[PDB]
Amino acid sequence: KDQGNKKRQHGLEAKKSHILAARSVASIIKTSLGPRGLDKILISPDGEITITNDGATILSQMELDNEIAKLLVQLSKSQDDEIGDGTTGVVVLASALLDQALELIQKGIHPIKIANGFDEAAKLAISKL
Amino acid sequence: IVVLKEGTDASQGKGQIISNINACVAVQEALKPTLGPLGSDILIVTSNQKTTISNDGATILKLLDVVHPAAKTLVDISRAQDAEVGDGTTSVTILAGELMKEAKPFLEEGISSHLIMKGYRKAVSLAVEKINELAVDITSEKSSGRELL
Amino acid sequence: QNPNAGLFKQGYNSYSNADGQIIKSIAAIRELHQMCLTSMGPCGRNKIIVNHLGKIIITNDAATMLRELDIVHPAVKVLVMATEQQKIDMGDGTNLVMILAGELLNVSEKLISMGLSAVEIIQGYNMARKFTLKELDEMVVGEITDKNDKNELLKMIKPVISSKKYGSEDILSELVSEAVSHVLPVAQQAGEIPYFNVDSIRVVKIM
Amino acid sequence: HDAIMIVKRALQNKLIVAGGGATEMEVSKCLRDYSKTIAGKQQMIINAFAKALEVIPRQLCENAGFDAIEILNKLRLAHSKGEKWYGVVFETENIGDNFAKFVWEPALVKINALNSATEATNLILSVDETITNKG
Amino acid sequence: ETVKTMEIGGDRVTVFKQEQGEISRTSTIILRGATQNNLDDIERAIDDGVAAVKGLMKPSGGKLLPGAGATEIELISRITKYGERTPGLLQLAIKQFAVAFEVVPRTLAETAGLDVNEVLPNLYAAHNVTEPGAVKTDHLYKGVDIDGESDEGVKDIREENIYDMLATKKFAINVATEAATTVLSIDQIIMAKK
Amino acid sequence: SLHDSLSVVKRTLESGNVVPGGGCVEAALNIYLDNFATTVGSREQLAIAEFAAALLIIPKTLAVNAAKDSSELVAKLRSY
Repeated sequence: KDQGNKKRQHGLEAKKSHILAARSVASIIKTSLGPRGLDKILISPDGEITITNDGATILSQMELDNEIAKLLVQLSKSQDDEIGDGTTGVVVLASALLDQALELIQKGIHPIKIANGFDEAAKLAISKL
Repeated sequence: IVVLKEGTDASQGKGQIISNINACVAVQEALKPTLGPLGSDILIVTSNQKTTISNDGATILKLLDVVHPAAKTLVDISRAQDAEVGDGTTSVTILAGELMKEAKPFLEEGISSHLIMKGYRKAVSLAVEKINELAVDITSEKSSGRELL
Repeated sequence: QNPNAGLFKQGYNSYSNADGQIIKSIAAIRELHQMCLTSMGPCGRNKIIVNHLGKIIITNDAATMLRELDIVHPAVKVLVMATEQQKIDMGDGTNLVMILAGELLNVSEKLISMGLSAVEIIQGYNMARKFTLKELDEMVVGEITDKNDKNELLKMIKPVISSKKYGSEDILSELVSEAVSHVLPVAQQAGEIPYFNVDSIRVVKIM
Repeated sequence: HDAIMIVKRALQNKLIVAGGGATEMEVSKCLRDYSKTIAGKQQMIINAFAKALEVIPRQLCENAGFDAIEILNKLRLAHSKGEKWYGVVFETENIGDNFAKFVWEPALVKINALNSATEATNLILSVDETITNKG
Repeated sequence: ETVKTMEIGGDRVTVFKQEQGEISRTSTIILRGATQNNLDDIERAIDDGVAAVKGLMKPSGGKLLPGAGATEIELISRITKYGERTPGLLQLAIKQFAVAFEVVPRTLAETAGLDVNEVLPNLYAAHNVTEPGAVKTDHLYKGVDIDGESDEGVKDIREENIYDMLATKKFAINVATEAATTVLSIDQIIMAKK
Repeated sequence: SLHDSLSVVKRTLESGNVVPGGGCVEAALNIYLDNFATTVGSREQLAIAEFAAALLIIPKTLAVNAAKDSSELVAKLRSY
């Protein structure tokens, strides 16, 4: 149903569109990382106007129609209920990992192998830390 | 006043079956990433702005709501298979799409649908016989009622 | 800028043989003649038609397709009414009537192209119809003795089911014979007194 | 608990066939062998059906990140000789005996899936000319 | 006589049936199947069969004709002969009326995937044969076969007992000719805008 | 006619190493390569199979030019 104006993507196109959306989201909170982050002027779609440099609030008040970006927004919101202080860092690291995955795909590595390698690398990094 | 076809006409000939094949292949490609336990997930958004991510064949079929009259037949068959069997829902769709792809060159060469249907029925009967032969059910042949488990 | 002469009735749709409408009507009928040509025969095929309620209709009956299809041209309406009459009076042979009428019109097109007046074509068709109707009396090979037995009923039931559901005629014929035998009275060799009614048997389905 | 779950699933349906595409490969090989002794368009249709039966293992390998060409070639080479239990191993990218590894799927599930796919394909392809209303 | 609730395929229904007294004159057919399209097609076939059964009355109901186009070919030959005998311009119309009946074997051959270029001449030869005598003999009831796996020529009707009702074919021919005459008799269409 | 027949027969005889024509070579090569491809793999099986299938064009074209059903004739040739 509702076939008209129904969005669809191809493999080679989706694998790049998702990464572009991830980069666009990462640009939202890139400047807010660290104590010296920049304050952003946001007006929510409900009319809430405020100035803050908190990534959690920035992502909560900033809505968008990009489904891939909605995944990052939902992940940030879910994290906000746990610690909430690493939202900007988590989003930045996820964006960097997605860019690296895009680079690997351009080199001919299947996404599942990239995910497994990232999981193993995260395990090793956590163990070292 | 009331028009059953809503003023839309349709062509006749191999074009209709070719278009049906194209629609079925589109559905097969849409459901392809979800095959197998490692199949990729698909993000589907309903008209009510509800987003669901999952690789379950039944969920994908339910949320897709194919509008093409022909592919809807395959969607309904897959839904019936899932409801009655519950296993292989995506496999049926994939096999149907592959058979539709294979049938395209035969139609382009002038082979009638009856011949293709009869050949598919014969091949499926042979496949059923081979499955029955391959089927394993051991009670006391080189095993026991518990050793097999 | 182009002058219009010879038109005095109205600007509404109007067709005359001066422009070859006698062949245009046949061509228009051919649109559904081709549709119905794919239904007759044991190896017939159904078609997908979308109802006004958004439902999907699939059937091998040409009459159902015509009912679910929009009829505009009066020439097509004539054949639709003929098919309805065939179904109501006889209950079977709608595909036969439709295809025969389509082929008769197709050959009439060739006759018109040859230069034969429509009056002679109609007279010859009437004569050939009378000859064929008289000949059909001598073409009989077998005959149903009206024993009301399942074995004799199957002889007629089996061909009727064929061309409507291919591959299952063996079971459908047995089911129909069993259903009929439950309602037929104890009588044989009596064709003047009706015994069997179309509504005497109800059909239901369970998934 | 793990072993009990495994044996429970096995006992729920004791009629099983080799998984990992081994059953599909065996069916395809048998269909090709029969077609080699069948004349007419039936041979072409049977060959097409047998080739189509290999889609499931191909797509499973593709989704698993394995090299589809090499894994399929190895599966064809191994399955064509000796035992018919050779299939795709997903723990490691190679071909092995799924029956020995206890990798299986119900036979009835396979039969039902094949029947449903055949019915859908025939129903969609049963009509060459159609006049379909819009709605 | 008996009223009970019966379970068929998991669904329970109530049945009112008669055994000894007040024997019912009606019966019910219950269809089972996992596909709705197949069930609908079977229901249509059952309805058509029930309607046809009612047609077995005296007015040519019991009379049987050779089906699968054999009757059509015989009618083609007879009408062609009549048109050849018929003088005047009516011969062309009679011949075209005969040719119009060639569709049935053509439709049967095409729907079965058979090559018409070979089936049609084979049918013509089978129905137009020369025998060592003044009366035709042998297999004069050859029809149009569908085969589908392997076969040569066509099979005789008596092999499968494919027969058609005389009344049905006769009434269908009459109605088709009437409709064709009505359509052909219209050489101008005039309508008024609503 | 004798001159023409002698010319053609002499041409046939002078060839001391001949192979049957009329699609025999193409079909035999197709079958042999189809059998062979099942023993190679290594990414070459697909190419060998496609090359084998390619040779079937000649018999198909010959059958089409003969006003016959090419599918049936080619299938019978492959079966033989």
